[PDB]
Amino acid sequence: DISAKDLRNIMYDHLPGFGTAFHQLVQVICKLGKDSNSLDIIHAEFQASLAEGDSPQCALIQITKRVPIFQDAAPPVIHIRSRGDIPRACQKSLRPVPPSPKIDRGWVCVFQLQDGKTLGLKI
Ligand SMILES: O=C(O)c1cccc(N2C(=O)C(O)=C(C(=O)c3ccc(Cl)s3)[C@@H]2c2cc(Cl)c3c(c2)OCO3)c1
Repeated sequence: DISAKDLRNIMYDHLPGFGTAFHQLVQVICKLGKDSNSLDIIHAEFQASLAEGDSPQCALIQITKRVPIFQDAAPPVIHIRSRGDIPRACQKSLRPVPPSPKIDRGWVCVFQLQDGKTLGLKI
């Protein structure tokens, strides 16, 4: 069966740039997908969206809206040392964390920094 790493690579193969907010959204989709044994339906939705003519970016957002593990779900917390550990291409997408961030509203993840700071990654 397809693994989280396989699916990450497949999705990466469709994205422009490196270390962008969409690359992180791929990471989150694969990790949450792995943890809920849903990598197959996620891959199926991804390919179906591309097949309909959607951009790969739109296909990733549609996964957050169509695959039920993401619906009304909070973004995962990812512990990191400092803001510098986040890829350069994501930096301008980092925001203060709103009261009830939701993945299907574009809040990809929340970075929990060592010194207590928290930053949400927004699309
Ligand atoms: O361990 C796994 O099975 C697995 C599956 C998919 C993705 C990942 N993740 C990584 O290996 C990894 O480095 C991940 C990552 O996105 C980042 C780490 C540091 C910065 Cl900055 S971003 C990623 C991962 C994604 C999510 Cl949603 C996580 C996570 C790691 O830990 C808790 O929530 C792990």
